[PDB]
Amino acid sequence: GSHMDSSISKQALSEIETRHSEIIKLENSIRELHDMFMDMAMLVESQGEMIDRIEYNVEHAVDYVERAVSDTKKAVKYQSKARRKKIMIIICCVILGIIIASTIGGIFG
Repeated sequence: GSHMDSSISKQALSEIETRHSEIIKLENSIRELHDMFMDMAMLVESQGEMIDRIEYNVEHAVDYVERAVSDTKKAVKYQSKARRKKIMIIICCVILGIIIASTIGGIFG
């Protein structure tokens, strides 16, 4: 609810405005990924040797995290499958706390 006005409460106001940006994102994503396709082709072939190291970087996280998620969660789960989704749930959730620092970092804002 807001009804006209709502200056400061723009966030919640513009929030729904994501329904109009959805299309924009898809469209711009086609013209973007399309071109970039050739760009990423550069580091993929030549600098691929370096960019690769980005992959193996995963095994690292899962290495420590595995022992972290087991402690943080206090230890209470079933199957090691979690370690899979946890990457998107926990390791990602941690970022949320950092993202805020971004807007305030001066980079975005």
